[PDB]
Amino acid sequence: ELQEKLIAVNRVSKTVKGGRIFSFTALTVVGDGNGRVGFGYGKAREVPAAIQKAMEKARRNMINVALNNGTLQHPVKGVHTGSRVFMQPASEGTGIIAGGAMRAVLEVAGVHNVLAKAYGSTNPINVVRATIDGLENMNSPEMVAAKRGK
RNA sequence: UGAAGAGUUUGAUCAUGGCUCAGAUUGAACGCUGGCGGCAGGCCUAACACAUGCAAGUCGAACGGUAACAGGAAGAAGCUU
Repeated sequence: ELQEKLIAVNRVSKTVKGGRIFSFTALTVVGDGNGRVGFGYGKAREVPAAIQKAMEKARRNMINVALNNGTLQHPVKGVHTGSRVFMQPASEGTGIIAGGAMRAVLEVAGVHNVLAKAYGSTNPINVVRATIDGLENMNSPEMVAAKRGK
């Protein structure tokens, strides 16, 4: 019962010698509703073939996000070249008021109380890369309680 | 419970990024309308000018007496006895 979505695309088609060339790309996210989120890229000679190749890569493992219960307990750094980025939990009761530019990557797991819109860049790639590569850097309750105990 | 951007300069992209944002809401105002109360507003643009009505009068119980009327009494009469 995994959930499977696009986010972004290119027009990617230029002049040459010689006439014009074109391509078909995709940036997609997948997840599993108990807490697991992931992401994958692709390309083809054709539209859905690129989406296919992209989602097939997105189906890889999916990071179990530290949720307790409907949303998550630390601002884990999504570190990139300035995105910064962080998200902010809301008090488990009001919705996913996140940036529609990157909301996908948390609605594929049904994370119901997290907000923050597109902080330092007007580009959905900038934040969607920044997040998954910094979500792997999360800590469990039992890990923050070893870090401040044993 | 505090936080969904996005049509262009491209011939395709990531940063620099004036602005329209999907209406903030005034001692705010206007056009073409006429089911409706209510709270509250009374000429910002020439502190320029003008009909007309008037913007503290009560009072004598406060020094010398006193005005039309409501009352009385004389003197004069009207015939109203």
